[PDB]
Amino acid sequence: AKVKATLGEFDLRDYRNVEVLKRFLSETGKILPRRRTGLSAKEQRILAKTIKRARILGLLPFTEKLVR
Amino acid sequence: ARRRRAEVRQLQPDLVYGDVLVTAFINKIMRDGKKNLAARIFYDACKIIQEKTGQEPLKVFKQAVENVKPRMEVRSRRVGGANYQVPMEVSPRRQQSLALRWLVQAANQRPERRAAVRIAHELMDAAEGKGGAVKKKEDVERMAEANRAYAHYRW
Amino acid sequence: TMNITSKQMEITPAIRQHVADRLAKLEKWQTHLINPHIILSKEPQGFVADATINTPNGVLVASGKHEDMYTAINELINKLERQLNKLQHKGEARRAA
Amino acid sequence: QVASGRAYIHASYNNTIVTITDPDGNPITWSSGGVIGYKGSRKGTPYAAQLAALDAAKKAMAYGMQSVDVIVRGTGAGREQAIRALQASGLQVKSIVDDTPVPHNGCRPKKKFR
RNA sequence: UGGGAGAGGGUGGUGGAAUUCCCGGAGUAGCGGUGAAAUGCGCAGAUACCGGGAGGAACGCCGAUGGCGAAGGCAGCCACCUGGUCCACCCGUGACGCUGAGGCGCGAAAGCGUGGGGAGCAAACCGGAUUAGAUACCCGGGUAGUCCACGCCCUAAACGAUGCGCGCUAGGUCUCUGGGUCUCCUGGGGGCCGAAGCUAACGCGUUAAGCGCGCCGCCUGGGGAGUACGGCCGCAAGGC
Ligand SMILES: [Mg+2]
Ligand SMILES: [Mg+2]
Ligand SMILES: [Mg+2]
Ligand SMILES: [Mg+2]
Ligand SMILES: [Mg+2]
Ligand SMILES: [Mg+2]
Ligand SMILES: [Mg+2]
Ligand SMILES: [Mg+2]
Ligand SMILES: [Mg+2]
Ligand SMILES: [Mg+2]
Ligand SMILES: [Mg+2]
Ligand SMILES: [Mg+2]
Ligand SMILES: [Mg+2]
Ligand SMILES: [Mg+2]
Ligand SMILES: [Mg+2]
Ligand SMILES: [Mg+2]
Ligand SMILES: [Mg+2]
Ligand SMILES: [Mg+2]
Ligand SMILES: [Mg+2]
Ligand SMILES: [Mg+2]
Ligand SMILES: [Mg+2]
Ligand SMILES: [Mg+2]
Ligand SMILES: [Mg+2]
Ligand SMILES: [Mg+2]
Ligand SMILES: [Mg+2]
Ligand SMILES: [Mg+2]
Ligand SMILES: [Mg+2]
Ligand SMILES: [Mg+2]
Ligand SMILES: [Mg+2]
Ligand SMILES: [Mg+2]
Ligand SMILES: [Mg+2]
Ligand SMILES: [Mg+2]
Ligand SMILES: [Mg+2]
Ligand SMILES: [Mg+2]
Ligand SMILES: [Mg+2]
Ligand SMILES: [Mg+2]
Ligand SMILES: [Mg+2]
Ligand SMILES: [Mg+2]
Ligand SMILES: [Mg+2]
Ligand SMILES: [Mg+2]
Ligand SMILES: [Mg+2]
Ligand SMILES: [Mg+2]
Ligand SMILES: [Mg+2]
Ligand SMILES: [Mg+2]
Ligand SMILES: [Mg+2]
Ligand SMILES: [Mg+2]
Ligand SMILES: [Mg+2]
Ligand SMILES: [Mg+2]
Ligand SMILES: [Mg+2]
Ligand SMILES: [Mg+2]
Ligand SMILES: [Mg+2]
Ligand SMILES: [Mg+2]
Ligand SMILES: [Mg+2]
Ligand SMILES: [Mg+2]
Ligand SMILES: [Mg+2]
Ligand SMILES: [Mg+2]
Ligand SMILES: [Mg+2]
Ligand SMILES: [Mg+2]
Ligand SMILES: [Mg+2]
Repeated sequence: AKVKATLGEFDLRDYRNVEVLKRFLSETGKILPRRRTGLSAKEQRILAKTIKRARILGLLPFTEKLVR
Repeated sequence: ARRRRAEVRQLQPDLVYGDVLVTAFINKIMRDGKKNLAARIFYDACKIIQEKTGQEPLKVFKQAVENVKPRMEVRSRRVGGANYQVPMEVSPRRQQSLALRWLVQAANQRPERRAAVRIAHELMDAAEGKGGAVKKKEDVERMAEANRAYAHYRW
Repeated sequence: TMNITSKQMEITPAIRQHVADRLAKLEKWQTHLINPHIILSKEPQGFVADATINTPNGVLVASGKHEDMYTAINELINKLERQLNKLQHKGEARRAA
Repeated sequence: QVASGRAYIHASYNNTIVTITDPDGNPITWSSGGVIGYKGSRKGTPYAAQLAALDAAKKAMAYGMQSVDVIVRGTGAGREQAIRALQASGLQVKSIVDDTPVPHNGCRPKKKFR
């Protein structure tokens, strides 16, 4: 159930697109591994980087509590 | 032993009541392989408890047994650098052995002068829930509950 | 108490007492030395000092050998100590986990 | 008196501490491996947590508490059993969340964690 | 000329989690710690919980058998300044090359000097355990230091224990990153298994420890000893 499949064209570099980016975050707020995002090495590197910017803008969490 | 789980000896039912449990008790009474002596002592005791309290000796005996059976016991296990007294359930086979063992031993700590009498009376108290035999059982159980916290170390 | 055997040899009370003062080093470990038994003996190569001692945590068995009967005894003591120290501390090794 | 509140489970390898609060987060009651009577390493056992969670729940319900939200911190052995005991206490356990503190690589830990 | 990847370096900013402390609230009989304990902390209100604040250090997930650098080494994010490097085009120069004694520069940690900073951690130190003893291991404390600027020190299992450059000698497979026409092909890295060959063996094998050429460094039984003496360097420690 790899996240990259559930989306069409998106900008790997768009740090404002909270809606797309929040897909690549686990339920605990963490950045998802390649095995969940289906991204290549090169694309994952861009994803991580723009996720971190979005967190600094306040658009994505750094962490979330885990509900059971 | 190491290879297989040994086989429980099936005893021969006793001549007077047809009971494997009675036979077992007899053997526990039996010193030096003098089973005739052992047999008398029990049956003599069976006579006595009838005189003192008119019921079925067999019923008394069996009630006394069920009262001395420890349902839970502690068995040590040295985990790490300390020996924990781990609480364990007793197998029915073992419950029996301990019950009959404590019955005879507690009997033979009693002050009255004849064995048949001691065996009689202890079986009477244990039936009613008194006597050193039941005290043993109560204690063993209390130790187990006392260490309920270590019940996850159970193997 | 402590027994000493001199196999096919004669020794003196002095020598016997020496051995007792030498075994005494084991008292260091503050554990019970139960029936220590020393056997002194002569091979063609030199002397042999044997010993069997039991303690609450095991047995000590050692043989010392040397041209000089005293050195033979001293090496016996050295081998006995190393054993006694293992007997007294081996259990501590696995206290964790 | 507070009908609803929170249950905090601080569960470490050495002990389990349970403190029931009000909805704002202010403690009504608390209990632990020490309170129900254990000393030493015994306080870190699952059973300890169980007695602790119960005694804390019992005390709490005595103030009218009925529902709680369970907040869990720590990787102790007595963790799940505390959660268990809260459920099996008579309180509603409206929710269960783990809020265990984890650094994003902050302070150098003591020697034993390296 | 046109592009690419990257924890390469320097400078200035800036974000969140967590630890500690301080303030306010709420609450009570323990908390902490270990193999088990004790020291320690706590009714002078600790621990656990909520809100507020201060401050230093390190950057979770991404993260990898990954990337970059000559080596040491480099990891939140932003910007500026700046190095190396790869590719495609095959456009220009016309042997302008290789190595390199000396020299010069860089060089983890610890250490030093002057000044700041100090949350956590922690040599020395103090105490509790353990133990026959325990100047240790474990536990509770704890100062330098760990951090910043500038200046020194110049060491190391500074390792691939493998100098640099070039040419040549089966392939299989995983991977990073370019260019194709995108099946796959071809460059440059990073691994693994292996042709021939090498090797005392273990192993190495187009990232050679194979086959060759060039230049440099180095070895010549173990200890004494990286010591002494001399010299040079260093504030010292101590280095060569
Ligand atoms: Mg954009
Ligand atoms: Mg008996
Ligand atoms: Mg008894
Ligand atoms: Mg009673
Ligand atoms: Mg005698
Ligand atoms: Mg003698
Ligand atoms: Mg003789
Ligand atoms: Mg003699
Ligand atoms: Mg011999
Ligand atoms: Mg010696
Ligand atoms: Mg040994
Ligand atoms: Mg504890
Ligand atoms: Mg260019
Ligand atoms: Mg306060
Ligand atoms: Mg707070
Ligand atoms: Mg990682
Ligand atoms: Mg790597
Ligand atoms: Mg490289
Ligand atoms: Mg041209
Ligand atoms: Mg021309
Ligand atoms: Mg030079
Ligand atoms: Mg340096
Ligand atoms: Mg330094
Ligand atoms: Mg320093
Ligand atoms: Mg100084
Ligand atoms: Mg300094
Ligand atoms: Mg000075
Ligand atoms: Mg200073
Ligand atoms: Mg300080
Ligand atoms: Mg000390
Ligand atoms: Mg001491
Ligand atoms: Mg001393
Ligand atoms: Mg100490
Ligand atoms: Mg310490
Ligand atoms: Mg400390
Ligand atoms: Mg100092
Ligand atoms: Mg100083
Ligand atoms: Mg100094
Ligand atoms: Mg500096
Ligand atoms: Mg040098
Ligand atoms: Mg290495
Ligand atoms: Mg290299
Ligand atoms: Mg070297
Ligand atoms: Mg060279
Ligand atoms: Mg491509
Ligand atoms: Mg390629
Ligand atoms: Mg390759
Ligand atoms: Mg190979
Ligand atoms: Mg071959
Ligand atoms: Mg050769
Ligand atoms: Mg070829
Ligand atoms: Mg190859
Ligand atoms: Mg290479
Ligand atoms: Mg070679
Ligand atoms: Mg030499
Ligand atoms: Mg020197
Ligand atoms: Mg040196
Ligand atoms: Mg000199
Ligand atoms: Mg050198």
